[PDB]
Amino acid sequence: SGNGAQGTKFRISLGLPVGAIMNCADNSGARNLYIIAVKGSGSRLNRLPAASLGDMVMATVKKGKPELRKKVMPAIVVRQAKSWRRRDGVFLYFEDNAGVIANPKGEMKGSAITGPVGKECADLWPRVASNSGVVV
Amino acid sequence: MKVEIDSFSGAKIYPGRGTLFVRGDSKIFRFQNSKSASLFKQRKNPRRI
Amino acid sequence: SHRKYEAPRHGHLGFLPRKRAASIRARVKAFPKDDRSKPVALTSFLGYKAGMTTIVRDLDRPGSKFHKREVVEAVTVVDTPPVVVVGVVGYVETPRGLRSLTTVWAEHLSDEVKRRFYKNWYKSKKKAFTKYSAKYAQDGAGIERELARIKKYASVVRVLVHTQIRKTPLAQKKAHLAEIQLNGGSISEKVDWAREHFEKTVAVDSVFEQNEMIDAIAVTKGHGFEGVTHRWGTKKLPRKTHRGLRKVACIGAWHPAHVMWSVARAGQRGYHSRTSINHKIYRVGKGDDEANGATSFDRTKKTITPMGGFVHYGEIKNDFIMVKGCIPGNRKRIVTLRKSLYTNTSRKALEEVSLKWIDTASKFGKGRFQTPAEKHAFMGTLKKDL
RNA sequence: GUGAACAGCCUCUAGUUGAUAGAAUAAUGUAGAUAAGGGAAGUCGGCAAAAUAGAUCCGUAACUUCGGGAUAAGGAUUGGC
RNA sequence: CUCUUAAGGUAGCCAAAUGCCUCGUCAUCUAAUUAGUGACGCGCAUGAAUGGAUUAACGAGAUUCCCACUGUCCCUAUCUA
RNA sequence: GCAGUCAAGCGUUCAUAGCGACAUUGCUUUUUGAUUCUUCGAUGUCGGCUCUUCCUAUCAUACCGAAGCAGAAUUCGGUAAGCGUUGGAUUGUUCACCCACUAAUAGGGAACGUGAGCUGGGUUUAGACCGUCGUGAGACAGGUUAGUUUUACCCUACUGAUGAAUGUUACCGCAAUAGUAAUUGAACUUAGUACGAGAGGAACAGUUCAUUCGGAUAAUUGGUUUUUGCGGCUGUCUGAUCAGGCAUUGCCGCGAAGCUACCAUCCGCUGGAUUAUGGCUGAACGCCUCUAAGUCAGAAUCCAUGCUAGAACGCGGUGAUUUC
Ligand SMILES: *C(=O)[C@H](Cc1ccccc1)NC(C)=O
Ligand SMILES: [Mg+2]
Ligand SMILES: [Mg+2]
Ligand SMILES: [Mg+2]
Ligand SMILES: [Mg+2]
Ligand SMILES: [Mg+2]
Ligand SMILES: [Mg+2]
Ligand SMILES: [Mg+2]
Ligand SMILES: [Mg+2]
Ligand SMILES: [Mg+2]
Ligand SMILES: [Mg+2]
Ligand SMILES: [Mg+2]
Ligand SMILES: [Mg+2]
Ligand SMILES: [Mg+2]
Ligand SMILES: [Mg+2]
Ligand SMILES: [Mg+2]
Ligand SMILES: [Mg+2]
Ligand SMILES: [Mg+2]
Ligand SMILES: [Mg+2]
Ligand SMILES: [Mg+2]
Ligand SMILES: [Mg+2]
Ligand SMILES: [Mg+2]
Ligand SMILES: [Mg+2]
Ligand SMILES: [Mg+2]
Ligand SMILES: [Mg+2]
Ligand SMILES: [Mg+2]
Ligand SMILES: [Mg+2]
Ligand SMILES: [Mg+2]
Ligand SMILES: [Mg+2]
Ligand SMILES: [Mg+2]
Ligand SMILES: [Mg+2]
Ligand SMILES: [Mg+2]
Ligand SMILES: [Mg+2]
Ligand SMILES: [Mg+2]
Ligand SMILES: [Mg+2]
Ligand SMILES: [Mg+2]
Ligand SMILES: [Mg+2]
Ligand SMILES: [Mg+2]
Ligand SMILES: [Mg+2]
Ligand SMILES: [Mg+2]
Ligand SMILES: [Mg+2]
Ligand SMILES: [Mg+2]
Ligand SMILES: [Mg+2]
Ligand SMILES: [Mg+2]
Ligand SMILES: [Mg+2]
Ligand SMILES: [Mg+2]
Ligand SMILES: [Mg+2]
Ligand SMILES: [Mg+2]
Ligand SMILES: [Mg+2]
Ligand SMILES: [Mg+2]
Ligand SMILES: [Mg+2]
Ligand SMILES: [Mg+2]
Ligand SMILES: [Mg+2]
Ligand SMILES: [Mg+2]
Ligand SMILES: [Mg+2]
Ligand SMILES: [Mg+2]
Ligand SMILES: [Mg+2]
Ligand SMILES: [Mg+2]
Ligand SMILES: [Mg+2]
Ligand SMILES: [Mg+2]
Ligand SMILES: [Mg+2]
Ligand SMILES: [Mg+2]
Ligand SMILES: [Mg+2]
Ligand SMILES: [Mg+2]
Ligand SMILES: [Mg+2]
Ligand SMILES: [Mg+2]
Ligand SMILES: [Mg+2]
Ligand SMILES: [Mg+2]
Ligand SMILES: [Mg+2]
Ligand SMILES: [Mg+2]
Ligand SMILES: [Mg+2]
Ligand SMILES: [Mg+2]
Ligand SMILES: [Mg+2]
Ligand SMILES: [Mg+2]
Ligand SMILES: [Mg+2]
Ligand SMILES: [Mg+2]
Ligand SMILES: [Mg+2]
Ligand SMILES: [Mg+2]
Ligand SMILES: [Mg+2]
Ligand SMILES: [Mg+2]
Ligand SMILES: [Mg+2]
Ligand SMILES: [Mg+2]
Ligand SMILES: [Mg+2]
Ligand SMILES: [Mg+2]
Ligand SMILES: [Mg+2]
Ligand SMILES: [Mg+2]
Ligand SMILES: [Mg+2]
Ligand SMILES: [Mg+2]
Ligand SMILES: [Mg+2]
Ligand SMILES: [Mg+2]
Ligand SMILES: [Mg+2]
Ligand SMILES: [Mg+2]
Ligand SMILES: [Mg+2]
Ligand SMILES: [Mg+2]
Ligand SMILES: [Mg+2]
Ligand SMILES: [Mg+2]
Ligand SMILES: [Mg+2]
Ligand SMILES: [Mg+2]
Ligand SMILES: [Mg+2]
Ligand SMILES: [Mg+2]
Ligand SMILES: [Mg+2]
Ligand SMILES: [Mg+2]
Ligand SMILES: [Mg+2]
Ligand SMILES: [Mg+2]
Ligand SMILES: [Mg+2]
Ligand SMILES: [Mg+2]
Ligand SMILES: [Mg+2]
Ligand SMILES: [Mg+2]
Ligand SMILES: [Mg+2]
Ligand SMILES: [Mg+2]
Ligand SMILES: [Mg+2]
Ligand SMILES: [Mg+2]
Ligand SMILES: [Mg+2]
Ligand SMILES: [Mg+2]
Ligand SMILES: [Mg+2]
Ligand SMILES: [Mg+2]
Ligand SMILES: [Mg+2]
Ligand SMILES: [Mg+2]
Ligand SMILES: [Mg+2]
Ligand SMILES: [Mg+2]
Ligand SMILES: [Mg+2]
Ligand SMILES: [Mg+2]
Ligand SMILES: [Mg+2]
Ligand SMILES: [Mg+2]
Ligand SMILES: [Mg+2]
Ligand SMILES: [Mg+2]
Ligand SMILES: [Mg+2]
Ligand SMILES: [Mg+2]
Ligand SMILES: [Mg+2]
Ligand SMILES: [Mg+2]
Ligand SMILES: [Mg+2]
Ligand SMILES: [Mg+2]
Ligand SMILES: [Mg+2]
Ligand SMILES: [Mg+2]
Repeated sequence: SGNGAQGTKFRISLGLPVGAIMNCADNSGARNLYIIAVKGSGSRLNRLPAASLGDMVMATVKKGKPELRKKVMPAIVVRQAKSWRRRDGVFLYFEDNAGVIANPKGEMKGSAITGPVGKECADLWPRVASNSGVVV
Repeated sequence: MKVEIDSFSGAKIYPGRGTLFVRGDSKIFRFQNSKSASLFKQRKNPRRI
Repeated sequence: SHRKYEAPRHGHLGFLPRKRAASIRARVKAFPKDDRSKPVALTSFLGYKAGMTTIVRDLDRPGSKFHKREVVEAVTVVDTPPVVVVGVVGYVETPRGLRSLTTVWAEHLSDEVKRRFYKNWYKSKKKAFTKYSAKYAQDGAGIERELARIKKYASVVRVLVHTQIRKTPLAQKKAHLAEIQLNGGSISEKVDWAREHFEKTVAVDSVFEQNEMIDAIAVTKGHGFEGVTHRWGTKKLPRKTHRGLRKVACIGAWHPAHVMWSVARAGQRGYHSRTSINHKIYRVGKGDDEANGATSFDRTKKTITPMGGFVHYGEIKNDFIMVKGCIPGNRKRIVTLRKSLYTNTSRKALEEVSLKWIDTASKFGKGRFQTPAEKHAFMGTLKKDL
């Protein structure tokens, strides 16, 4: 998370290290996002900074609009597809990896999200749940 | 305490066990164990098992 | 030259040496503080670990995100037979530590601890405590002489007890003897409280209670002579390394011309007397009570024993402490449950939790049914039972 | 016999059943493997390993000495009666 | 314009395997590149059978990137001889 | 390379908040030289991976002291090595330069730590190419390409393992001593409050979690399959069927038990004595002063609480103690 996130997030299973190519599910024009950094990672030797649902990552657009390529931008993960664990006992995971484009302040760049977003991201970022469809 | 039904077979999923799976068009499936989650990914017909 | 990238050291130096202990019963290194105003009671207890299960309960934590919402936790079921008092041990404070000078036994001991004192019960003449029973044959001048010294000296008093192993489904049939220090006030009434309890059992209805952070002392499950990568957590060597990749590289510098005691070396992993603290008791059940697994939300008649019993253990026909989290030690092993060493107040202690659903599905495979009456109702009739 | 085949695998005719053995299954090895999520971020370097693989049909670029590139690339089908 | 040689590097090509200064300058590839490629060049010491320049096809040759793929790595774990 | 001394000046005014010329005294030796003392009947010489330990000239964290410190931020200094210091593109590189995370991403030593630990990419061979130089053979801190990494079973050290002898044997203990670990951040609230003309913008207490490390553990989830447990399939073999053999565990799906994973879960305690510093009373010095005698509050410090071993020559209690 970092600065600008409302509330804390319980730790779930990390599934997205640096170098992962997720999808981009909105009307911003970007097709995929390439993870180069994770906000709030550890400084331990020989650990790739891994991400999860609701984490704020730095992404680079590889496929999509040419205006969005060759630049660094923040991103918020909305689908993880790694089997994490909630406290009530369910082991749930999405089908693919996905994220949205965002500013360093936390506001959304797009207007809609064409896929499902889990409640660990919809309760941590209020602007994602305002443009999402069905939760979980 | 709420017991959900299995999406593939139809058994009783108890709180604590079971693996949930959500499809890309946001349809929620609830599997009992690593058996029905494996046979779902192989495109098996539950009316033939 | 220095390290190119500095990393935290693998392992914990305060747990060296990692050699094997004395016995499989982990002794108690420290007992809680004696209070002069509290009534006389036990401060530790010995049980047998038997299986684990997953329990749905309500989180009574205001300010969190899952307040008043169901959470699941993994608990352990330690077995609790009735435990009987057979001995009283005193200790006088010396300038070289403590020193036992009088240990008073009981008169008619059971055959469990008599089997403990011999290595060959089938060749022995069973003549233990036969000349000690001549002390109880007189009027009792020599009996009260040993206890009057405990009424005068021996400021701290420990009590020899043992678990009734014949009410336990283990295949050992030999009781474990241990000392329990008593932290009740008026030290003259310590030996006067255990004199009445000779050949009298002690339950856990007064020792432990509901919603209590307790300690746990046991011996780690052994794993034999384990390699250095899995023992210490060392980063593995690459694939191209000659004569070993699952090892540790160079030990140290030239000077000092020795191997240091803090490097990762291969050896024994397991069979370690550990002490895990701050575990919360969720349920203390009775042995004679039907439906020990019955919950006020559930209201059904089912016990805590799973379908087919516990894995490698059997069935619980006695008392049990249902404590939070993983307890050290494996199945079928003696484990000493200890009272807390301090008054814990940290917003996770003193929490009046209440269980909602107690699982009793089979742990031998994939648990699909809780009770066998539920299995007969869902599956229906079969080829058999006709 | 399967198969394009003196490939691999399996049996008949013919020769062997010889290579110190027994009891246990610790570490570390040699050899053969499998791993959720990510996909080289490891490393001097995709080293090693994995993936593609036969046949039939469709389709096949820049360039060129017009011979090639070419099995280019990229898709589909395959069993029993 | 001047000095001087027998003649004074022509057609091409180039930080190329040949460029010390250089990790040259610019553009592209990348979030980031002393690498790769495309150009400029008064080029310590490029150059015409000392063979120059360009080349289809070919290569257990040297190097760079992308797709597919994989414990190589995050991060280790297990089984067998 | 680092730290001083003096104070001409800078700092709107003011030498010493922060700096500081001209001079000058030293320390370190992680630079490069100087020397040739040791080694040429051989110390395996670069770099990285991996691993432990130590030093402080302290980057961050704990507590404080000064400011041209209003708040926020920043700068200087003290006690302090307890603890933390990275993911990457390129380069064989140490070094260097960017991207980016982070509380911060510091400098080092240990035969320029470490090749019977590894890699061998570079250079330090024999093949070959180009440039320059030489008539030539050939040379080149000029460039490029391909080029065997040997042995521990000895002693010690260390990680573990027993074990004779203290009348024998059995059980329950005491504890010398040795090791010792937890670290750090964000959010909610305090609070848009203190402060400020505004812009801007905290802190203690309380609560929810997270970073890294450590010890456990298999309920569940995920992995592993020689349970060759069951089912399915191909080739061939036993006349067919049934049931099987073989294909160095044949292949595929599922798979408990066991092992195992921040790809799983649980847990990580409390007092006392201090340093820096801020004070009390109080002289030296009728006054003044943290001090000279006394004394108070005080750091991630130290010692204990606790935790891990139990001196195999440290110790105590108790049970039994043989008849050809
Ligand atoms: C230069 O120092 C080396 C030394 C050397 C001698 C023998 C074997 C290996 C290295 N010599 C060269 C020519 O490189
Ligand atoms: Mg939360
Ligand atoms: Mg899209
Ligand atoms: Mg590394
Ligand atoms: Mg499984
Ligand atoms: Mg260092
Ligand atoms: Mg590194
Ligand atoms: Mg103690
Ligand atoms: Mg004690
Ligand atoms: Mg006595
Ligand atoms: Mg025996
Ligand atoms: Mg049995
Ligand atoms: Mg074993
Ligand atoms: Mg093993
Ligand atoms: Mg572990
Ligand atoms: Mg090798
Ligand atoms: Mg290692
Ligand atoms: Mg050692
Ligand atoms: Mg089980
Ligand atoms: Mg043949
Ligand atoms: Mg063969
Ligand atoms: Mg032989
Ligand atoms: Mg053998
Ligand atoms: Mg092995
Ligand atoms: Mg994998
Ligand atoms: Mg998964
Ligand atoms: Mg996968
Ligand atoms: Mg991929
Ligand atoms: Mg790389
Ligand atoms: Mg790539
Ligand atoms: Mg190379
Ligand atoms: Mg490299
Ligand atoms: Mg490189
Ligand atoms: Mg190479
Ligand atoms: Mg490649
Ligand atoms: Mg290699
Ligand atoms: Mg290869
Ligand atoms: Mg595979
Ligand atoms: Mg294809
Ligand atoms: Mg081609
Ligand atoms: Mg057909
Ligand atoms: Mg010219
Ligand atoms: Mg000419
Ligand atoms: Mg011409
Ligand atoms: Mg040139
Ligand atoms: Mg070049
Ligand atoms: Mg540069
Ligand atoms: Mg461009
Ligand atoms: Mg590259
Ligand atoms: Mg370049
Ligand atoms: Mg070029
Ligand atoms: Mg020049
Ligand atoms: Mg030439
Ligand atoms: Mg000519
Ligand atoms: Mg080639
Ligand atoms: Mg050839
Ligand atoms: Mg084996
Ligand atoms: Mg220095
Ligand atoms: Mg002035
Ligand atoms: Mg002034
Ligand atoms: Mg001065
Ligand atoms: Mg001076
Ligand atoms: Mg000076
Ligand atoms: Mg000197
Ligand atoms: Mg230096
Ligand atoms: Mg000199
Ligand atoms: Mg010399
Ligand atoms: Mg040498
Ligand atoms: Mg040597
Ligand atoms: Mg040599
Ligand atoms: Mg030698
Ligand atoms: Mg002033
Ligand atoms: Mg100010
Ligand atoms: Mg500010
Ligand atoms: Mg020190
Ligand atoms: Mg240290
Ligand atoms: Mg730290
Ligand atoms: Mg770096
Ligand atoms: Mg690297
Ligand atoms: Mg590199
Ligand atoms: Mg910074
Ligand atoms: Mg040397
Ligand atoms: Mg040196
Ligand atoms: Mg060296
Ligand atoms: Mg060596
Ligand atoms: Mg060597
Ligand atoms: Mg070499
Ligand atoms: Mg080489
Ligand atoms: Mg030589
Ligand atoms: Mg050569
Ligand atoms: Mg040369
Ligand atoms: Mg070059
Ligand atoms: Mg070379
Ligand atoms: Mg070769
Ligand atoms: Mg060896
Ligand atoms: Mg030898
Ligand atoms: Mg040796
Ligand atoms: Mg030894
Ligand atoms: Mg004798
Ligand atoms: Mg606010
Ligand atoms: Mg102002
Ligand atoms: Mg534990
Ligand atoms: Mg599986
Ligand atoms: Mg299998
Ligand atoms: Mg079969
Ligand atoms: Mg099949
Ligand atoms: Mg057949
Ligand atoms: Mg038939
Ligand atoms: Mg045969
Ligand atoms: Mg095989
Ligand atoms: Mg399993
Ligand atoms: Mg195993
Ligand atoms: Mg966890
Ligand atoms: Mg952990
Ligand atoms: Mg915790
Ligand atoms: Mg305590
Ligand atoms: Mg003290
Ligand atoms: Mg005091
Ligand atoms: Mg101070
Ligand atoms: Mg005063
Ligand atoms: Mg005076
Ligand atoms: Mg003072
Ligand atoms: Mg004083
Ligand atoms: Mg004085
Ligand atoms: Mg005072
Ligand atoms: Mg501490
Ligand atoms: Mg202790
Ligand atoms: Mg502790
Ligand atoms: Mg001893
Ligand atoms: Mg001694
Ligand atoms: Mg010894
Ligand atoms: Mg002693
Ligand atoms: Mg004795
Ligand atoms: Mg003794």
